[PDB]
Amino acid sequence: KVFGRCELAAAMKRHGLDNYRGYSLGNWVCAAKFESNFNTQATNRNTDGSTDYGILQINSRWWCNDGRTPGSRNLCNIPCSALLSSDITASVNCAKKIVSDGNGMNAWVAWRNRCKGTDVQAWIRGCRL
Ligand SMILES: [Cl-]
Ligand SMILES: [Cl-]
Repeated sequence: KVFGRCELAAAMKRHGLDNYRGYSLGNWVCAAKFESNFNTQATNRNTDGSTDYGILQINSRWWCNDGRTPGSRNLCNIPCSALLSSDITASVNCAKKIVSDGNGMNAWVAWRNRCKGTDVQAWIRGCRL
C-alpha cells in the first residue's frame, strides 16, 4: 500500500507515534517519506546481507526474521514480511522498540540526513489530525 501523506500521519497518530520518545509526528512522516516513499511494500538489501522492510525500512539483522540473515536477533519477534502489510501496526510497534534503543531516531539514517534539524512540521501541514 502506498499511503497518502496525511493518511500515513493519521495512522501513525492513531498508533501513538506522535511525540513518542519526544519525536513529533512530522519526524515520523519525514522519515517514512525518505525511507520508503510511504510504500509499505518497500524492501532494500544492505551490504551486509540483511534487508530493510516496510514504511520505516526496519532491518533484518536486529529486528525481524527474514529467514536469510545469519545471526539475526529478531528483537521485534516478527517475520519481516509482517512489516510489508497495508496495516502499519507491526511497523509501528517495532519502530517504538528501535527508537527506544538509545540513539533515538538517529537509528534511521535518512532521518538523520534529511529530516533532523529541518522544519519537520511541514510534513503534516494541511492534515486534519
Ligand atoms: Cl511535527
Ligand atoms: Cl532522543
